[PDB]
Amino acid sequence: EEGKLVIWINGDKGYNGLAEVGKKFEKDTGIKVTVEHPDKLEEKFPQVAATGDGPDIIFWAHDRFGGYAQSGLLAEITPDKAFQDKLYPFTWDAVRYNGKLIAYPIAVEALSLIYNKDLLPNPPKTWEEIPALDKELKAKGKSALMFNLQEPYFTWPLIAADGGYAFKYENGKYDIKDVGVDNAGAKAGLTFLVDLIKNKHMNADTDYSIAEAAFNKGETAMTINGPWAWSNIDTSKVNYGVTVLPTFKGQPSKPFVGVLSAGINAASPNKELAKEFLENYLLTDEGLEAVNKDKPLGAVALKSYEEELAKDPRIAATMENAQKGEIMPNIPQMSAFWYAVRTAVINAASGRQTVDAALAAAQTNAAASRTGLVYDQNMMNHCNLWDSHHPEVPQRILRIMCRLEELGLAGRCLTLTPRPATEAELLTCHSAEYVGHLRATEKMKTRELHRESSNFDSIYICPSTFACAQLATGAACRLVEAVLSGEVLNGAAVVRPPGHHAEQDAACGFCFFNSVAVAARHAQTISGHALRILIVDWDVHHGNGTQHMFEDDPSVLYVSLHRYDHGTFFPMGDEGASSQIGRAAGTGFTVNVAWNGPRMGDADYLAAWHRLVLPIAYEFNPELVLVSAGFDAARGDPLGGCQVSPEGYAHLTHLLMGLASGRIILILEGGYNLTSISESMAACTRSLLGDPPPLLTRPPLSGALASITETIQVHRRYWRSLR
Ligand SMILES: OC[C@H]1O[C@H](O[C@H]2[C@H](O)[C@@H](O)[C@@H](O)O[C@@H]2CO)[C@H](O)[C@@H](O)[C@@H]1O
Ligand SMILES: CC(/C=C/C(=O)NO)=C\[C@@H](C)C(=O)c1ccc(N(C)C)cc1
Ligand SMILES: [K+]
Ligand SMILES: [K+]
Ligand SMILES: [Zn+2]
Repeated sequence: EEGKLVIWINGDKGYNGLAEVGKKFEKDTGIKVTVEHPDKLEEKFPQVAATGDGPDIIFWAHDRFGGYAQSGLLAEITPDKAFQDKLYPFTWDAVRYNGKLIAYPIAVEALSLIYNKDLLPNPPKTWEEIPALDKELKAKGKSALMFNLQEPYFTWPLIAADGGYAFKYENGKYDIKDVGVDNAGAKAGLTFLVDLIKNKHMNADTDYSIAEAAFNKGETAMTINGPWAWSNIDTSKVNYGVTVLPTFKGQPSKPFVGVLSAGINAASPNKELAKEFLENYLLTDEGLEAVNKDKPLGAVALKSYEEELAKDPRIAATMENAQKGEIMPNIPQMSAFWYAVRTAVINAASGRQTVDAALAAAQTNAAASRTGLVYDQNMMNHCNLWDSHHPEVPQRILRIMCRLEELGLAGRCLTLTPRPATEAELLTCHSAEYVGHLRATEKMKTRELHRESSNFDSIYICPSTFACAQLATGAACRLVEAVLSGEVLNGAAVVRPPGHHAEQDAACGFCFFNSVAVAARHAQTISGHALRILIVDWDVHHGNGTQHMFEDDPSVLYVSLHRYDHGTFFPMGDEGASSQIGRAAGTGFTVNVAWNGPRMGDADYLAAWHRLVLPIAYEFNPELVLVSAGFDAARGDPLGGCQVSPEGYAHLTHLLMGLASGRIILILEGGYNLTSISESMAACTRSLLGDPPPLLTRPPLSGALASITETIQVHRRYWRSLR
């Protein structure tokens, strides 16, 4: 930490060549330089940098660096004017933010039309030729064009062709409120891309690895990639040329030009050493050549070595595309921009969403991603007719919303309008028999309802009970549709009655329709395949209904922490035991952390999060996160006997946001202390809105730690993150 020097750089670059520079630096001064390449490190770095941890030196394109600087995660760079002249002036401007410098420039990288020179000696200079050109090749069992579709960076040069742009630039300023994502040029651009996939030319499944292996095996005429790719293309038995990007509507393609940059972490005590390595060991003709021999950097920022590299007709072709395109903005809103376009492209190019709809949703979130709120006051109609002392009261959801408005959190959200669940939605998790039974209760009276209520375990029914349960589930499904279509990033569904106890053909524990489960299955239908879903049930009671509903499903990872009391705590079974790991092909996808005894608190739940939940969750890698967010495990709750603070819930929430690219949906379950649940829900909503987690306090209970490790033992043979 003070005697070392660790550096991060993306896996597509030449990290091995950088290690060699770290070896010729370790030998010179004695300091060991370790270079690792984490996945999704542009997301990983701002996580650790905030909480003091992280690498000494960060490597990435300049577009992300302004976000890091706005959070004060980067150290200010102070090079003398002598070294300043050593690079091109336009590269320094890319890493200049709010006056200060915040990174060392390394190389300029722009996309190019790499193409096979054998199967296709003449590269089409227009995008419009490609479908016809694919016809002539698809007969010979060969494709025409394949490139990465899972990242918006690769399809952007086509979107920007006819007039699409991110944020408008005038003078020195970027107008956050001026976005050209849903304008004609951008729409015409993506429309043409989707049509390629519409007509069986390109496949939507195509990613970086698939597309590279296709071109390298000589079964794809053209591809789109950066200088870094060239190295792998050489070893390949493929003769390749690099030229200008094809035109769209007679317009030159405009790729988003990026600059490979190196920043110093603010928490690094090794700053001076950081300055020494980057300036006098990396940014030299010798150092830059070491990396470039591994993977081509492109057009480097260093004047001396650039003159040598500029003889390359490929680098010249890289400069041609870069000049026709535009240099990426460094403003801290780029992260929200790239996520919007990523969602829009994936959605539209699949068939789920349309060009008009997808771009319209992205247009609204280029500046910042929104958080959705969904709630209906009519859900208060469901009430107990013979017992006013029952804890599941209509005041539960009102007190929450009323508190969200007091703190002004509700206004900072994008309030979604709910709707009843369609018959199809409910039939995915509940039988038509049980649904009909429950709808029949609508026209019963208090006497008939009493006998009807005694048919189930811990249930009260009133004439409104069907409309409310139908609304709670339908509301959560609306939230699903919102997140999965780029309307929001994450959201909260303040609803009642609860649902995680509801079985397929039976009501139980104040539940009728399992809203979380229906939402899970619903999410998989609108995507059209078995989407990977994570369900975290941090309610103080075990969600027996949810577990049984996905007991054999390996596409839905269900995690639950709850009072067990040796099978005595409600719902009273052994179904919530730690040894219950699901069955069949879903074995290992049912995780039960079972508490023995009361007073489980913050330190207890945080222990489980770091030792079990997060490792398993990350290995599972969900594409959507649903939370049975009951707050009866909270402090001051009359039923749960636990002491989790609102500050604690905020941390648990904020920690789960690193999953599924931040796609989370908190759906309310239990919680019966009006002040405790409204406070906890507010603290959670704060975390969802990007607000920083508060400070905390109180060692882990021993019996809790016993409980935790007890269930990792049973799961250690099904999860490598537990080994
Ligand atoms: O796809 C969005 C992505 O675009 C850019 O990332 C590039 C990067 O610049 C290249 O060096 C290489 O790693 O390909 C990446 C895309 O796969 C932006 O730099 C990045 O912020 C953004 O997420
Ligand atoms: C069903 C349940 C938990 C539900 C939940 O929160 N699921 O998530 C708790 C039951 C066992 C309970 O303890 C109880 C206590 C008092 C009471 N009245 C004073 C009316 C009614 C019920
Ligand atoms: K639970
Ligand atoms: K499961
Ligand atoms: Zn509960």
